[PDB]
Amino acid sequence: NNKPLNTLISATGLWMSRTGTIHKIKHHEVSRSKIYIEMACGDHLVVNNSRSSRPARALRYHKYRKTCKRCRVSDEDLNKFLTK
RNA sequence: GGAAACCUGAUCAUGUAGAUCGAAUGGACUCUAAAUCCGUUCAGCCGGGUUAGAUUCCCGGGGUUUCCGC
Ligand SMILES: [Zn+2]
Repeated sequence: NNKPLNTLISATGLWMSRTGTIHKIKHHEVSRSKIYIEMACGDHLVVNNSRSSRPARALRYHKYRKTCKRCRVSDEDLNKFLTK
């Protein structure tokens, strides 16, 4: 709740993209105001460590459109995302 | 010094999962090419409020533009 994006990812261990797709985070590291994230499916992204970004809002949702196939998100992980 | 408008890839929009463009990446296709297409990924400048719920509304900071100032 109004927390930086690194806190939300570090808590859930998951990510939700602009399309509502859930990915499992394999690695993430902070540097200055930036975050470098590697998903289990292989994607690499670099985002701002903001309290107001779309990913920060999306992690604060209790909805999702689909899960990443290659990330193999478990029903347990999905449940832990739905029940923050 | 003060006032108003806007906000960081671009343009626009916006209290109830923003959109279009652009870029990165994989694939299809192709001649291991071009063109074309598809999948995946990328946002709210910062800090507090209000709210069931905030990029959106309020206050403050910062930046830009414009206007009014000894
Ligand atoms: Zn994934």
